[PDB]
Amino acid sequence: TIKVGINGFGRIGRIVFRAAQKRSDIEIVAINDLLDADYMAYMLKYDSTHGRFDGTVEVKDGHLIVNGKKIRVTAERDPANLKWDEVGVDVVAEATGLFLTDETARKHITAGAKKVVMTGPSKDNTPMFVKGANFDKYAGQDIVSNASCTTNCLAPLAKVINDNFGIIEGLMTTVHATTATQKTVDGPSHKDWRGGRGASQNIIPSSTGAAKAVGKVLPELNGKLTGMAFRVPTPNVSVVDLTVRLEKAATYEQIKAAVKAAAEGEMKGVLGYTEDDVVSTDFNGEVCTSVFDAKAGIALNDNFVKLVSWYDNETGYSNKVLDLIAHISK
Amino acid sequence: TIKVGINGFGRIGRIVFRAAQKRSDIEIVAINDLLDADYMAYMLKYDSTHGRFDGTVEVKDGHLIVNGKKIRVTAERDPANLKWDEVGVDVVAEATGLFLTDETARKHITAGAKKVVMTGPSKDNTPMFVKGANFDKYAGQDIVSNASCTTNCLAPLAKVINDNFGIIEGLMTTVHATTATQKTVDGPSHKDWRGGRGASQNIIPSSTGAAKAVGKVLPELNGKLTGMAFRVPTPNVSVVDLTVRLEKAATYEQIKAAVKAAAEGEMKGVLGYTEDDVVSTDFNGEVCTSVFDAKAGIALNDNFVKLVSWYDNETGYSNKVLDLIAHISK
Amino acid sequence: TIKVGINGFGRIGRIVFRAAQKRSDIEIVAINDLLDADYMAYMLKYDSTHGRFDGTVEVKDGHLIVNGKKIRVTAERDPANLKWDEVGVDVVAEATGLFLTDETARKHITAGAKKVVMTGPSKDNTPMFVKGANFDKYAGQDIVSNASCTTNCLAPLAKVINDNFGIIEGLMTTVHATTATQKTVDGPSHKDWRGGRGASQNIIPSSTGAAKAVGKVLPELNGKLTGMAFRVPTPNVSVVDLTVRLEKAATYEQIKAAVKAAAEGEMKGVLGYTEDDVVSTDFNGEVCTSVFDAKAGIALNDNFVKLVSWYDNETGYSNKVLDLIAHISK
Amino acid sequence: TIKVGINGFGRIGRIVFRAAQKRSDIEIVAINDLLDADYMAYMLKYDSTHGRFDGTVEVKDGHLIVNGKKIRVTAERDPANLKWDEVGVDVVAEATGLFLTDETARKHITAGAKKVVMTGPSKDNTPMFVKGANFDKYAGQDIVSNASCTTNCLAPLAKVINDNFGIIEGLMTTVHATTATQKTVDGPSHKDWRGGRGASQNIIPSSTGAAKAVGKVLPELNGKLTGMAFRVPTPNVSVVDLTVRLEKAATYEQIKAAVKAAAEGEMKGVLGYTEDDVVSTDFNGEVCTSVFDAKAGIALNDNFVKLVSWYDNETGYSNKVLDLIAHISK
Ligand SMILES: NC(=O)c1ccc[n+]([C@@H]2O[C@H](COP(=O)([O-])OP(=O)(O)OC[C@H]3O[C@@H](n4cnc5c(N)ncnc54)[C@H](O)[C@@H]3O)[C@@H](O)[C@H]2O)c1
Ligand SMILES: NC(=O)c1ccc[n+]([C@@H]2O[C@H](COP(=O)([O-])OP(=O)(O)OC[C@H]3O[C@@H](n4cnc5c(N)ncnc54)[C@H](O)[C@@H]3O)[C@@H](O)[C@H]2O)c1
Ligand SMILES: NC(=O)c1ccc[n+]([C@@H]2O[C@H](COP(=O)([O-])OP(=O)(O)OC[C@H]3O[C@@H](n4cnc5c(N)ncnc54)[C@H](O)[C@@H]3O)[C@@H](O)[C@H]2O)c1
Ligand SMILES: NC(=O)c1ccc[n+]([C@@H]2O[C@H](COP(=O)([O-])OP(=O)(O)OC[C@H]3O[C@@H](n4cnc5c(N)ncnc54)[C@H](O)[C@@H]3O)[C@@H](O)[C@H]2O)c1
Repeated sequence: TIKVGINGFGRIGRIVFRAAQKRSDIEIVAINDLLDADYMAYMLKYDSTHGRFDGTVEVKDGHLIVNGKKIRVTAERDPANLKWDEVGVDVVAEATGLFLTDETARKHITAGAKKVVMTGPSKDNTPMFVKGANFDKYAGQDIVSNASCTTNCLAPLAKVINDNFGIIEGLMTTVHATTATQKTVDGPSHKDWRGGRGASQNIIPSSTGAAKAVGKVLPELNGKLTGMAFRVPTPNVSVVDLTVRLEKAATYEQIKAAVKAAAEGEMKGVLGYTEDDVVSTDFNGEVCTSVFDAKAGIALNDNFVKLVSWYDNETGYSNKVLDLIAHISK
Repeated sequence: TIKVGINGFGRIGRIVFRAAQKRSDIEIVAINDLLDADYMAYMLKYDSTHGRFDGTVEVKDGHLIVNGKKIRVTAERDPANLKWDEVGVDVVAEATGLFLTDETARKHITAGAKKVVMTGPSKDNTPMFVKGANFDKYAGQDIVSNASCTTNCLAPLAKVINDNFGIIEGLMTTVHATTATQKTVDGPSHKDWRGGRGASQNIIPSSTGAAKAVGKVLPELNGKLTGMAFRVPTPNVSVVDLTVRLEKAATYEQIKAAVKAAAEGEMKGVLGYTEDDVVSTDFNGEVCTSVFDAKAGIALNDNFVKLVSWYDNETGYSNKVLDLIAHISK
Repeated sequence: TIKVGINGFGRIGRIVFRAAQKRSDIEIVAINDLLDADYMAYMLKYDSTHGRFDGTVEVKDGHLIVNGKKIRVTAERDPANLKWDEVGVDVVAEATGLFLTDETARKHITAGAKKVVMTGPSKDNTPMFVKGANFDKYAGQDIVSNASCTTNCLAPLAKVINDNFGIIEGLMTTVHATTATQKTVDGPSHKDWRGGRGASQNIIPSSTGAAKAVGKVLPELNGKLTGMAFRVPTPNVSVVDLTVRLEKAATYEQIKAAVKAAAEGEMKGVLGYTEDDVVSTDFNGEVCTSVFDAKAGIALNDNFVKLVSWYDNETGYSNKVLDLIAHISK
Repeated sequence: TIKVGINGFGRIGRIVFRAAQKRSDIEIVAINDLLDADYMAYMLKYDSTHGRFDGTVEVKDGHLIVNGKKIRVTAERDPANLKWDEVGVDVVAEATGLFLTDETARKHITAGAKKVVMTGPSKDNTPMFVKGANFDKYAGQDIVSNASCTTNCLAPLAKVINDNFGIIEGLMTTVHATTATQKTVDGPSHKDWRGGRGASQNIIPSSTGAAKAVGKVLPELNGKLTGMAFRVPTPNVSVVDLTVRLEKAATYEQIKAAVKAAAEGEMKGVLGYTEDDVVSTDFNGEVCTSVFDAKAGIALNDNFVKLVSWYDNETGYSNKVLDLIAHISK
């Protein structure tokens, strides 16, 4: 049993919590956000996207009792005041989206935690890991990042394609679901003007470093990929549209065979494969971080192809956050 | 020319600004928010709901030049530091949604303004006015409130019905468009748990004092009305569903005749009337604050009827804010 | 087990099929629609609203094999040519929405079925039964109707209120989710002009006979209720807003006490009760046909109140279709 | 003036009608569809996407009177029985989407019309013309096609890029608004299974021949482009995402310079250029068929870039249908 403490009970914090209930090796013993225990119990119980929590949630004496287990609840705005050691926290899932550098996240280690896993791309040199891409390179570091949802989708796919055919260069577009940082109606978003426009009314272009980041987890692809994003009016589930130029010519059939083989072997549980007429909602709740859509992709010729891969930006990522926690715990 | 200064360039501040361009008696000479002049120019220029601004917008030396006219731009968080007198501001349209009491709004008068019009229901005893209901009671007060969008819809209708048939009692439901206070995905809303749930995914019940407030503008209806609201996934335009018990029996035809007559006489420009098969988008940009939908209403009997009335929560209200400004300016 | 055959594998037909899987007493043995087995398998497997089918579905020799059981598949456009004889069908869930009269629905009896349950309100005098309102009135009829989803929500609530406090008169509004009947963009809808307007962009007023239909399942309420609907931009789950005038004075606390009592007693499984800050998505998958929202309702006085009740228009109703099938087969 | 007759008063037929009102050279004198004059008047008057018709529309003796001009109204399901002779129709805007071949469309010539413009891509070899790409190639043909909305967006852009830097190969994706073809809720769509899934709930992968179709209006690009689409939850306005490999090295600044030059010169009115932080709604009502988004695009290197261009799939295209009508009538 690895004892985890969650900082930031948001979309990711809550989905990591629900995913943890199905794992015997990991156990959440404390949660911090800036909310009351009864309000947190409410956000755990009901979810517009994923449905009602299956289990019991009761608030007793300012703490949560979920399925019998007692969970310490705090509302400390500063991580240094979390006292993770009081509850015996081994690893902390840093999910606020505010402490993405070694110095801010290190506060949890000062507070008594042993290791920290950021649930977003680090903003400094903190190493990023993506399952299926470079977990094996982990060298015992105490602060680590699980990268972004888009990088978790792109990397495993990019790896299989490169290994078999060699990527000369590629450009990616992610059609992404609306997130907590957007607005309901045209509002202020000083650092992202487009991002402040009404989410339900618009297709909103957005820049993203998720493609370039693949170079950090798969060094051999460094400098060969980049891309952008379009935010669209759906509440969850996104898709990667990767246009790549191949070194070795490969028919679309050969590409499908390579992906399927990896989906069934080395990357089972990370990379998925499908030939069904799927749409985004079909992946709501999906745990695989990259699901190759065989019928959506199209090849101009044997060396220039467009590949499509689905990912539940909330669920797949959250499950891999747990995987990384177990991994770094040996 | 009445010189107006806008505090809070939000949905209401921006729509009041655009409506003012079509009025010769009123002129905006200054705007305050917590944004840069170039960002404000951007929010003025493009609107997801109402389209591009028709006119020229240029940012010169930290100020706006709209259709030739220079408009002072400030970003003072505290109203007491606005120096409205420097630009000769007569009336201020208080549109931040934060200064709804005499003492907070009075800061604008300290800052050099002569009168203040709140664009929301006052939270204290500041008098509320609704065009078609009680503008004639205005007695020279310096701080005034234009009430809420729902009250502006309900009051003129309630008045005509009461005058002709006498309201014994009534309960109102407003199916309302999503607003800036809601969330894109399930998030924190400590003072309104339902209001924090994903806006595009849900029908969200909400309490509202808009019905009871009709009693403040039409004292004779005090204690006879109340209601609630359902927030739905549309970006603009709302509708009042009023269930009333009548003193004098009246056929639905008689009710239509009374409303139409008022729409064409005493309440022209405030109360509208229609017999078309309309839907919400048909009122996007509507200036009348209450548009009676003759075909949507239904009568159980001559003394118990359900009446339906549309209102563009942004445009109708903004236009009446301007009307009140002119009214109080004599 | 009762062998059931489904005619019309649409939204209701499909949800009835899923619900039946969780019942030991009912068993679906044949399905009819105008689609190939492969397409039917795909529609069962994937659902945008309810998620992926919980089980295995294969196609073998033009027939479905769901969870190992063979299910005869057909494409007869005429009920008479269905041969329910062969497959041993006892009751038919008539879900096409085309045969809502004895004349047409009786073709299933001709075709070998013993009884028929229409999944919509009968257009002739075929008796309608609503669980919680009049199942006890069933008198051996071979063709019955399960009324509509809205009536299934309103009846159980209206009975509890009437029985305890006496409903003098009431007017209802249902804020309803979008249905297959609507258009994605402004299109032709000859029968109902408002209904052809873009579903996602509008609040669309609509007529409904659901309130009057209550008078047929609860005669004591005949002529005392009527209402209308507002179709809004959500994919599933609706809510009734009932404004009633009470004979016996009752405080909101007493109304709550009565409803809660019925929910835990005589109407267990039909009428639910909640005091949480729920929103529409919290009922997606809900089995009870009427879930009373304690906190959403509001009373003007002891004899005039607004009551709010939720219902998953697809799931609750479908489970009740199965309940009626069990009932008329006792 | 050119007297035009419209066949198919759908989205395109209606928007072509509105656009024609703003043109002195074209004049609509007759409309045909399978709807009554009253219903047609209602559909013209109210539009969920484009607002209320700017003018007067009356029905008199089963015919429309728009802005004082009489417009013959008909309901012939067969083109041959249209008698365009009587009304003096020169060109027919064939917008039903049913007659996309010479064989079928020629019935209008039989019926008295001089020429025909199909508002969709021809299914046979009827030549296609795209303003900005090959209008200059028109050689007197009496039946021509205006291609599709997507091709109208892609062609002008592809020509400017190819002419200046040489396109070796390209792969495109169009993130497209919802169309009348889609379903509001999971429904039957035999031809395209993904297309029957709930439009509002999903990102739906789709095929498109628009990229290949570029090869027919710009032969030099035949076999060098192909692509796909993603249908998303918005009512109007789409965007092409073009990933191309350049023969001649060009920096993004040089690509911008070339596009801006074409927008202000040879392609004025067809191809637009912008550097603002625009989103989809900013193009609702846009006349240019391809608006280059300078800031959204991204280059990996001097020979591999992603270009982004916006288009109001209804308005731009409709204005171009009028341009082609003017062109083939010179
Ligand atoms: N939403 C996704 O699809 C997704 C996927 C992968 C990674 N992420 C990343 O994970 C992080 C969280 O994103 P989210 O979508 O879950 O956001 P969110 O806004 O839903 O969650 C943020 C939570 O942190 C809480 N919080 C804010 N300040 C806090 C503080 N000082 N101390 C403790 N708690 C605080 C908030 O109250 C909130 O509940 C971000 O880095 C985001 O980029 C998001
Ligand atoms: N949206 C509607 O339909 C509607 C209709 C009628 C009345 N109202 C009311 O009007 C008010 C504004 O609502 P809105 O929807 O326009 O909101 P909004 O959030 O769109 O506008 C608020 C604006 O005020 C600015 N602001 C915040 N703090 C400020 C400060 N201290 N100083 C200056 N500017 C500041 C914000 O940056 C923002 O641009 C509220 O009282 C609201 O209830 C809204
Ligand atoms: N969906 C709801 O919210 C709801 C709730 C309660 C009752 N109902 C009722 O259920 C019935 C169907 O509604 P729905 O929502 O399932 O609609 P739907 O359009 O999804 O289902 C209709 C199905 O019937 C099939 N069909 C059509 N003609 C057929 C024929 N001649 N023979 C066999 N199959 C045929 C169609 O292929 C389609 O799959 C209606 O009476 C409706 O009023 C719907
Ligand atoms: N809407 C877009 O985004 C778009 C863009 C470019 C091209 N188009 C094309 O325009 C054509 C129509 O598309 P739409 O979007 O206008 O669809 P739509 O369904 O809105 O319009 C079709 C219209 O044709 C009418 N109609 C059907 N049969 C008829 C008949 N036999 N005789 C007369 N009228 C008949 C229908 O009543 C309907 O009003 C198609 O070829 C489509 O590909 C559409």
